[PDB]
Amino acid sequence: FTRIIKAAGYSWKGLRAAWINEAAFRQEGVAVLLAVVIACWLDVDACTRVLLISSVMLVMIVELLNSAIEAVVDRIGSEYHELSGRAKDLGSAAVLIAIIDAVITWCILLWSHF
Amino acid sequence: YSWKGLRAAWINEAAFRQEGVAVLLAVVIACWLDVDACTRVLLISSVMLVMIVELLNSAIEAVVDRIGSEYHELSGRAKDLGSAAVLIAIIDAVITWCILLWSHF
Amino acid sequence: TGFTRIIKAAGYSWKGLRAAWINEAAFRQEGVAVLLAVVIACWLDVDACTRVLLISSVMLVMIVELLNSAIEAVVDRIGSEYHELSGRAKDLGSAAVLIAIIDAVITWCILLWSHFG
Ligand SMILES: CCCCCCCC/C=C\CCCCCCCC(=O)OC[C@H](O)CO
Ligand SMILES: CCCCCCCC/C=C\CCCCCCCC(=O)OC[C@H](O)CO
Ligand SMILES: CCCCCCCC/C=C\CCCCCCCC(=O)OC[C@H](O)CO
Ligand SMILES: CCCCCCCC/C=C\CCCCCCCC(=O)OC[C@H](O)CO
Ligand SMILES: CCCCCCCC/C=C\CCCCCCCC(=O)OC[C@H](O)CO
Ligand SMILES: CCCCCCCC/C=C\CCCCCCCC(=O)OC[C@H](O)CO
Ligand code: NA
Repeated sequence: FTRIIKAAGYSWKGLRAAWINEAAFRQEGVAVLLAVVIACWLDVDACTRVLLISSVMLVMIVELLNSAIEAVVDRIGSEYHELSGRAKDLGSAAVLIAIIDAVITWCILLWSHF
Repeated sequence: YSWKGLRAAWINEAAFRQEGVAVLLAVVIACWLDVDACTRVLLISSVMLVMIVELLNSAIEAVVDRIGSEYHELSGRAKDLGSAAVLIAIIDAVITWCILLWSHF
Repeated sequence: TGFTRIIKAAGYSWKGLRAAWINEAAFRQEGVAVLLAVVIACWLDVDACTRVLLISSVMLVMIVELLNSAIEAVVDRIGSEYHELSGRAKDLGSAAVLIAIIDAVITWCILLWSHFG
């Protein structure tokens, strides 16, 4: 059980860090709470309820990997002094597809539901 | 940041072009089928996930490259692991389509 | 396009999985929890929309942990060149893996508790 607390600390440290620093993460964190509430207050099925919640949760997972990747690029920024931003672009592409995915999910599921 | 990356993947990555095609295909096929929403959503978003992961694998490979590639076993490990992540995504999407359709028939 | 290449990429990927399993212990443990979970998903009498969600939620945990593992491998590569690491990137990666797990836990709960009365 010793490693699990070390890891969860890391995870929490990572999360607390994203929240202070990334404005978009604060927005997505907000989106998860609503997604939860809206999904729970609406009379829908579980398969719908999971997907309304899970699609949005995926946005967060991806903004979190993107933020990790951006953090690496920046460590190199300080030493190389090279501007190539190819990685940060690709990470942002990933986050966009994640968001689109959630939008589609929500449209399709709510459009069915209503 | 966002749009610049996708045009980059399409021009440079063949697999991304292949998955990007699969994404609209999946969408068309998903809408063409008479299924419920949970079904339709899962058909699309599974293929979409493959694309999302492929993009992250692509970012990572790009960072590996920005550092001089030289020779190192932590560079290759990264590209390989990232390469594996895309595979589980593809495997996942493949299973998904099976389960939904074997059922559908 | 060049389709001969698909086996080459598939090599790399397999190399990557073997890599994760040998080196990352957390990959082994979650993989155990995940493989167990997947198997249970196949034996449960649920609908297809339910079954897919049970499997894929858990599979994402694997997919996310694998990207974290790629990420950390890059941090380790920088570690050789530079001296001080913030740990900030590796932390975010650990966060991503957690949110993945929580999602799978939430999925499974919501789907089982709902579906089972
Ligand atoms: C129906 C059942 C619903 C179950 C519930 C679903 C929960 C969603 C999962 C994760 C949320 C992650 C939130 C991330 C918060 C990061 C920490 C943070 O913001 O810290 C504040 C900071 O310390 C100020 O100084
Ligand atoms: C009354 C009609 C029925 C209710 C209809 C919805 C009403 C509230 C809208 C959205 C909730 C949040 C989920 C929206 C899905 C996409 C979320 C997303 O991807 O967010 C990206 C992120 O916030 C970028 O910073
Ligand atoms: C119940 C039903 C069970 C169904 C079981 C299905 C098993 C076979 C699955 C997929 C085929 C193999 C696809 C191999 C693709 C490898 C290419 C790859 O991973 O490319 C990533 C690359 O690194 C670029 O970023
Ligand atoms: C349409 C419904 C499909 C549902 C089932 C599939 C779901 C995954 C989606 C696309 C796989 C795309 C595969 C592209 C080729 C393998 C991946 C790759 O990276 O290949 C590199 C190679 O060099 C390239 O030729
Ligand atoms: C009605 C109540 C139902 C309750 C249902 C609860 C269980 C949910 C199942 C799987 C989630 C986790 C699957 C993905 C793997 C996570 C990895 C993990 O948990 O690792 C622990 C670690 O290995 C320890 O040493
Ligand atoms: C029916 C399914 C069969 C299998 C049953 C398995 C049950 C596991 C459930 C919950 C564990 C949740 C534990 C979450 C611990 C924190 C994870 C974390 O922080 O992971 C980050 C780390 O860096 C990663 O490498
Ligand atoms: Na690649």
